[PDB]
Amino acid sequence: NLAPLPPHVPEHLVFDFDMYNPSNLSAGVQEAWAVLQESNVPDLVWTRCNGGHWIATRGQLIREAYEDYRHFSSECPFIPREAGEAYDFIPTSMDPPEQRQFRALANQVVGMPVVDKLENRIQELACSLIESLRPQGQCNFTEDYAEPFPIRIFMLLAGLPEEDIPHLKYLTDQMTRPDGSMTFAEAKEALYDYLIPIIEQRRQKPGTDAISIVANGQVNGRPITSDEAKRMCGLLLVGGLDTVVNFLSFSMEFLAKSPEHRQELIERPERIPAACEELLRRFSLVADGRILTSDYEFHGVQLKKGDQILLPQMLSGLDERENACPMHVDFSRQKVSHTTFGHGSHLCLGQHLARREIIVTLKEWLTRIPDFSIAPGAQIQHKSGIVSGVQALPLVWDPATTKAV
Ligand code: HEM
Ligand SMILES: CC1(C)[C@@H]2CC[C@@]1(C)C(=O)C2
Repeated sequence: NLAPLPPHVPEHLVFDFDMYNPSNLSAGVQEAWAVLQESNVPDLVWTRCNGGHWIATRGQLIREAYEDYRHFSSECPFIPREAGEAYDFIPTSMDPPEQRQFRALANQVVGMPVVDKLENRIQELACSLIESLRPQGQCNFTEDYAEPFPIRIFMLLAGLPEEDIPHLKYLTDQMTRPDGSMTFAEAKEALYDYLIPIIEQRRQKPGTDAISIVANGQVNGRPITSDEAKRMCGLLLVGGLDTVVNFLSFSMEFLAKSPEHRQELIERPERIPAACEELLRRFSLVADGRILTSDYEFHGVQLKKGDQILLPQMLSGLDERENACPMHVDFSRQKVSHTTFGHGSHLCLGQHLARREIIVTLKEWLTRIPDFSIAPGAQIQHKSGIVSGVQALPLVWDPATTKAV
């Protein structure tokens, strides 16, 4: 289903890429998206899929667009347009200077100091989850660790019941990797139906949880409104439940296939941080965009007001002009360049939390289960969207080779 080409779009700039169902998905999602960086593809193209929109395919252009909020606004960040229009999360759907005030508040609940205080809890949970799996000799990583570990940590930070995870997770996934079950607007309504009552209670009887902190926060000297708190908490929910969860699976899938990389981290622990950055570059998984506020000529191409442009954060680090042999994983890269956590005024605030969860997982897993692989006959399948992921990851290992700690 390709939409008719708009009058201002030159035919030689057309490349019908479907971000929700790319062609080479079987080869891996990152590989599927990297086709946009082949020599036969211009730096800026137009796809007729998903209603029609532009796509910047180079790190230089992606960074430029993200820095220039004057021309590329966050008002409508999701594709298709219907999704971008229904999108109203704070502070991502706002442009500076308005954005700044809310960003400062959000930083209060997921910023560095919060991570520092939750460190011991993150470590305890990781160790507890791994030790319980260790003797089994097998697991479905996605549902046995990748989901429980980060989500439980977030539910703890937000003060929400673990029983609500299945419900919340489903709604979250519909927003980033649309199933077709429901429209973005409906998924958002449902999520808000859940939050409204909670925020109400937290306003009257505040707690120390992130939601209580957001609901009673102050912005621009005055107090935050119920609506503003609802829209910010909606964002925190999606970020906590559908980001680290998917990234861990990509990384573990790779480590399961590369004994040499596992050994490297086991023998030279001082390399884990560097390795984390490289994995964040190679397995980048986010791709959202902006909307043109007015007619604008960008790198020789004429963009029209209202035109939507996808600026794949995942492509910057895969761009060969930024990283030599981009598909190769090299923990000793002199320079790891990427925009996995974003670029510009909307740089990810939860990246400190994410890095902590990734590093702890790598260290604690390889300590107890240094040897593992993908189950024979299992076919790992990736899924594409605003946030890409792994359908399932069956792992196997010999318990006799594990180490209780
Ligand atoms: C590996 C995991 C993660 C990745 C790759 C990631 C990626 C991103 C990206 C690319 C953006 C910018 C979006 C844009 O410019 O339109 C962003 C923003 C944001 N992320 Fe993360 N994120 C991750 C984890 C988290 C976590 C754990 C949270 C916490 C709930 C979170 C909260 C946020 C917030 C608050 C923003 C909005 C900042 C603003 O608009 O000023 N993220 N993230
Ligand atoms: C693109 C993102 C990864 C970022 C945090 C959650 C997310 C889905 C948004 O809507 C903003």
